Amino acid sequence: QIRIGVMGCADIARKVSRAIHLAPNATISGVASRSLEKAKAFATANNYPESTKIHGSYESLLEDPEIDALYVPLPTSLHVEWAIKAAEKGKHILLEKPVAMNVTEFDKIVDACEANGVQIMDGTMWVHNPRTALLKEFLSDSERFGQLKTVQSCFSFAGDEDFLKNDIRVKPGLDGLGALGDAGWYAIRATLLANNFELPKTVTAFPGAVLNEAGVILSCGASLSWEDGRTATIYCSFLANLTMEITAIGTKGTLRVHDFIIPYKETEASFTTSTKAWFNDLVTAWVSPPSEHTVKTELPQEACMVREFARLVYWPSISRKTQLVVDAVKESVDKNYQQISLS
Amino acid sequence: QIRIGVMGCADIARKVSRAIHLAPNATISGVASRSLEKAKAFATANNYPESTKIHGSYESLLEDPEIDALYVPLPTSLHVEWAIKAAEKGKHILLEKPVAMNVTEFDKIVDACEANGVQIMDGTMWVHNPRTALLKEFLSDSERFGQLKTVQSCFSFAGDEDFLKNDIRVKPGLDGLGALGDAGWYAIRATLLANNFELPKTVTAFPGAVLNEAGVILSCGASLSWEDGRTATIYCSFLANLTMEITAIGTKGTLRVHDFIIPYKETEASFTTSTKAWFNDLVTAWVSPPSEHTVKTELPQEACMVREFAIKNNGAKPDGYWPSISRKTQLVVDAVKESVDKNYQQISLS
Repeated sequence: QIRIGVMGCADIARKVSRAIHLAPNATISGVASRSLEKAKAFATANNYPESTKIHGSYESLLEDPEIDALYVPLPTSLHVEWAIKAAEKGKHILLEKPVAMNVTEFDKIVDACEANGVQIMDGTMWVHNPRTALLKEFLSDSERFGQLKTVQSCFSFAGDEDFLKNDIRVKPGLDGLGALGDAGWYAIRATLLANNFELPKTVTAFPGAVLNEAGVILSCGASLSWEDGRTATIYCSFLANLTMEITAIGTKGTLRVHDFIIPYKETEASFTTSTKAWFNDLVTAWVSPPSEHTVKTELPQEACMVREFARLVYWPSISRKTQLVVDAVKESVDKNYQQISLS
Repeated sequence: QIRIGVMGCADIARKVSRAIHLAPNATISGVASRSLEKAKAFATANNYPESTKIHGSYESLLEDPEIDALYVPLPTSLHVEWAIKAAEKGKHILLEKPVAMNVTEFDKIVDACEANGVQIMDGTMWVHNPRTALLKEFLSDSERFGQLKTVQSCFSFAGDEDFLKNDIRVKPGLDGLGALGDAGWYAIRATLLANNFELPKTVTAFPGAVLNEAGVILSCGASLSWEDGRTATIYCSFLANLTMEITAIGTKGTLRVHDFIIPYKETEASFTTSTKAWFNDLVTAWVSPPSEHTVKTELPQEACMVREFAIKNNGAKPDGYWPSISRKTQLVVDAVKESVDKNYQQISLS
């Protein structure tokens, strides 16, 4: 129903087209590129239907009156410009993250979407997976889980040579936020979902960050304490083996997710669970060890995501919440690991 | 054959007592206490052998010529005084962690032990567990793991109101290091262990440390750096649901164990491994999810510990790895608090 236009021939557009496709309330209507030559080839391999119009410019697609909404798979650097130009043309945006090089730029995109009354949603997929429902709640049980104390979050894949050298996520002019923007983002996001999505008191980075010659981050972490007994940590890197964990330590429960970003199988999703856990009298063993739940996801998360993009006309809000923490962490790295209080 | 005495009828002494005679190269030969009545009750309660000489005093047990070594589950603060005296009476030492209120006091204890040739060791039993040999085995292979980067570790649990108010761990005297010495201790060991026993360059406690009204730590954390990529984190809390684990990750490997301090079952031990993991072309699934391993451990780790601790027959000197794997861990434990009460300074371990 909602005519979707893919602005940018990004490799990750191969997965989202599926989302769009599988979303019973959405269809892939338009798609552009710097050269319709590439858009034609992308549309071919990607099994794009025939009615799908092929454009050889971004301006073309933005002025395409038949565009109800857009998915923007462009490098972090083309958001502040192409996002404002998308809304001004009355088109709703599904913006890939990191949303922008800073909250300042994001707000400009938010306001612009507001002035034009359009719906904007970042590209963080996992928060739409069903598992994220029965767990966002698992942490809302003041008994089975209790009062949140701290929450850890990690993520780091292993950028081979070609990646560390050519991928756009190491280029200061393209996806200049590096590991932070591409990976830290997720950790930061979970660190918010565990806390009901409330900005933390302050934010402090750990020393020992790794930036390439151009100064792009390759690895770094940080603690974000709500100063009221709550703290947390994230961790991202382009130099370590694939790992995706969420550690949440509550007063009465403990939650753990070995995946969370892209599950093992798009069909099912699982997470840990533990409450009133203790040892027997002689501390010779655990009396009741943590259990692992599970939920069926008949529709992939990117699918469930796009099937939710239909917001006729929070999302732009929680995006700014993580984008913000994103900057705090980045500001801290260079502002001599200072604590970045968030108002 | 190795006669061991127990100074201080602490509750943790019950578990170690079972470890002592599951030996079979060690036995219970003696037990002491500030009170003979409390020691008389302890010996019989825990089914000690008639042969065990029940001691109604510390000094009395040390001056006992028929006691080869001692297990000292004494409060932290009593260590530097009573451990030393023990070394001075020719008594080897199995000292409970955290070994002391600081490394200076611990150096003395160690130099006292050297001076008498006896062996000293701490109560960190999880390293004697067979699994740990395979954990280090994995972290050692540079092909299925590679160079180390992170190995975060934490330990917490929910202490009842009775604990939070009367346990020796909340007091600033006996075990005055709080959750750091009781819990942070391990997490630090697990990191040092992952980092081939190499201390970090510097230490920087995290913000939001919760100290009581007496300045004793109830929960806290921090990060460590080596100026490579090797960065880790430890977390400890006396007021947060039970949770323990090690999460190490390298260029090619990832290690995971969620019961590294107290195995679910003493019978076996499991650890998960992941080598060069990735996604299918379209990233709709992992090409291969982590691997769960399981090791047989017919002999529980604490007993494996006492078994190793248990020179006097061949003329060998004391093993320096232990007092050294004890000074390193006890050297950093006092690096954290050194930052939690020093304006969050990046303690320079130089």
